[PDB]
Amino acid sequence: MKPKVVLTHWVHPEIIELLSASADVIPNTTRETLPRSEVIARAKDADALMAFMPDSIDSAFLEECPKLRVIGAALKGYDNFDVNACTRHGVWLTIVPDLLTIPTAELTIGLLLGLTRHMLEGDRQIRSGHFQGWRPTLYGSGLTGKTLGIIGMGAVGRAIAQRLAGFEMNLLYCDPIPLNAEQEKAWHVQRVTLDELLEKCDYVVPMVPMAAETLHLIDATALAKMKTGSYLINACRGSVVDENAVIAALASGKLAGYAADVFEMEEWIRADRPQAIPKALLDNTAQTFFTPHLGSAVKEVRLEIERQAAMNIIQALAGEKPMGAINQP
Amino acid sequence: MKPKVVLTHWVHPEIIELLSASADVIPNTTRETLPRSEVIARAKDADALMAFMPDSIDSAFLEECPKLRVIGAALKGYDNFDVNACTRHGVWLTIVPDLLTIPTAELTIGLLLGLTRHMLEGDRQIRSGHFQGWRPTLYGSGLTGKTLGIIGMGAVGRAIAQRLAGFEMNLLYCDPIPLNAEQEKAWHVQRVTLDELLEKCDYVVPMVPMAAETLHLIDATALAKMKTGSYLINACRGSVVDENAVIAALASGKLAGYAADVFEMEEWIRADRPQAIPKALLDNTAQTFFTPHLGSAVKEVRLEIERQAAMNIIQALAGEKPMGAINQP
Repeated sequence: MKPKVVLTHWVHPEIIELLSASADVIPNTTRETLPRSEVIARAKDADALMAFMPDSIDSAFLEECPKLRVIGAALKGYDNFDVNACTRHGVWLTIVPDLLTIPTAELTIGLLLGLTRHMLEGDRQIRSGHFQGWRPTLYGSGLTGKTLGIIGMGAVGRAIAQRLAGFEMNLLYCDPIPLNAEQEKAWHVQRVTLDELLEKCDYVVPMVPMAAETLHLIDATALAKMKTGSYLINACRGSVVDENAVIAALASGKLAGYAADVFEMEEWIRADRPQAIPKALLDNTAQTFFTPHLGSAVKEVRLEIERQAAMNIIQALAGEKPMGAINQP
Repeated sequence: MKPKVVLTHWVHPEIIELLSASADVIPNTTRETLPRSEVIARAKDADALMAFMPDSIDSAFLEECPKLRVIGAALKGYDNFDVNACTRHGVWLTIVPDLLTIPTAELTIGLLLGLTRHMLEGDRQIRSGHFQGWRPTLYGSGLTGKTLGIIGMGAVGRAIAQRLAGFEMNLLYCDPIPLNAEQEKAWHVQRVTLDELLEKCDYVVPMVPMAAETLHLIDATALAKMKTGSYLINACRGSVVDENAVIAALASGKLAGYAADVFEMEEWIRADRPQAIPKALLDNTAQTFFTPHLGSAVKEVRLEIERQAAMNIIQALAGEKPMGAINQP
């Protein structure tokens, strides 16, 4: 008699028990992404679905699941959902706002420090067993007195600026919408154009929203404008950086380093899409620092994201209007 | 011509050029520490020596260098030098000011972020070639809302608190001498006793000033007072942490992780000293993050340390009292 809820990815045990009171839960007991054909097979008979980044909810999917009443996305964005198809199928579509902002900002700063201070090579030198004390090796670039530019001053850009404000750097940003005077003073951040940003910075951090004019914002033309010996940190999205232009800039000496949490191969919304991370990047351990999309990979934050998606599902199944709904079926 | 200067370790080419105007320079072209016998072979007819952390200047060394007039240490301390033997042999011994504060504070925060966000294991997964997109793995621990305590509040601890002030944490500290009230308010850092710090902190950062080093400040008793699942970050000095006690606390689950830039095996002035970093720490890549004494490994600080040591040698060779002298020959 109970409705069934399918969760496409692993969630904390507490979240399953929370949903259990009002629904029969079909969980993913592994840490892997199930093939789409297996997700659809489990959801065919489901009244609710918790969706994650690798899910692509199109009309084809909805047509296979005629009982669906709510998709609770454990996500802030909904680029992978055909919203109006959900509406036409009578399916609530809900999202979770804002929770990824701060952990993404903290990770971006972690990537900056790990890359500029050669910390990965440093750890490999320790694990080798040959550490016998200080050596004149792995001299990096410090933060204080340097110029860092944030391209895009949305929620994550503001979180980064607030955190770097204590580091005695020269902080620049560009955005079509300026911060107010109170914010610029509190964080000591100076508005410039994008061309000025690229001209002046030792460190360039893109954090722009998704748009057509965002594709390869950092291309060969942009890298040519940047300071020789600068560093680029990308925890925004794979499509904002031309990874092949980065490879060329690392080889020529234009870039001293590239760090990334995100990769072009992730974009399943694109046709000119690579299938792996370029080998020239994977091989270049001296100049790169990578993480596998860990921007929100904080246990406490993931639990609260799953909790919000679960509450949205419970609310919708109870005939309420879900707190994170973006449509109205 | 004319006086000869031996540099025991590699220095930036501009330092070579600076010394060359008044001296014939015998550089270490490698990033390795020379064996003692080779240093003596170079210095036997040198007028000046630039010394670094791995050097050890005793009476026996000086007896083999009858022309030596000055040893310029590229170091803020002089533990490794028999100062009175220098004096007796007519040799100036000079040091440089402490310039390590800010890059050590920056590295400590990099260690904290790298450790808590599983960034090394993340990089290993990217380089494995098997990344296929976001997955519910490598969930770490966040900063915002958590409690971090700095044990000791000297120059480096103040630098850390200033930088963490923007991270929306609960910052605690303990020190026999309080910060002034404007700093406690500006950084939102609260003074507690050591026992209260250990009890309340998710993150513990020993950073005692030079005047207050305690052997094994963090030992089995301290770790038993800490929160289960806490993290410990040591960029202060090898001797302040009982590494065998840390190994046991990682094994029991008391500590979720340990990161360090310094190691007990470095203490060449203590007698109960080990020769290698313990194997159980080196093997534990899941729960540790290590760097090979990189606290001040930033080009700008290394360059300034070398410059001041060279200027001291230049002054002493010209018959002046060098600015960084610690003795009177």
